Amino acid sequence: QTIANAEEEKTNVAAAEAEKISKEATEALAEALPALRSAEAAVDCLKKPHVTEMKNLGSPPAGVIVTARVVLILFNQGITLNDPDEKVWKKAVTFMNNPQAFIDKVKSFDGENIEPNIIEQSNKIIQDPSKKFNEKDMAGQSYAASKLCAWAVNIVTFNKIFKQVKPLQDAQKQANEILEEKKKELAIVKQRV
Repeated sequence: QTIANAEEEKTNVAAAEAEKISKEATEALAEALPALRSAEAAVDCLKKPHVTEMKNLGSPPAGVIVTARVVLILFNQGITLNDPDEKVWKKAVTFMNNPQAFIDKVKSFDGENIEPNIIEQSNKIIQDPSKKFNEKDMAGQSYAASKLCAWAVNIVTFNKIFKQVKPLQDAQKQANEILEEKKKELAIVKQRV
């Protein structure tokens, strides 16, 4: 009885520690949802107007044919950043040729992480100090653009966060499951004692 009592105490302490780790992980999880939600709220920035410009723009400003890269990139339409501008722009029109079509895609196309090759190429540009693309520095260029990129930036930050939350949720769920199992065991041995 005294051995089983000592065993029951050790399992009760281990369960209490697991429950504290579980609480810290749920707090980290609760920071990592505002994470997603913040970005998700900042994902509808792009609208049915701003695209129908880009279609009709026909001619090009310089910085808008950087927005037109990330765009193709994320949608995984190939060609990367090696091909010239002018031929990149004839690839960022064909999409928009139906505005309602496009906005349709953007809401759906979300997926979760989409593709881990792409996000490098898109991260490259954003992580380049040169060629602007902050989203303000865009505006000045061809306004619309400012919206398109703002989203495109807000998507990247999402992906980056949606790689933080996945691990954090996984670590949370494991810690929760162990804490519950340890508590049930602790309850049973306490009853036996």
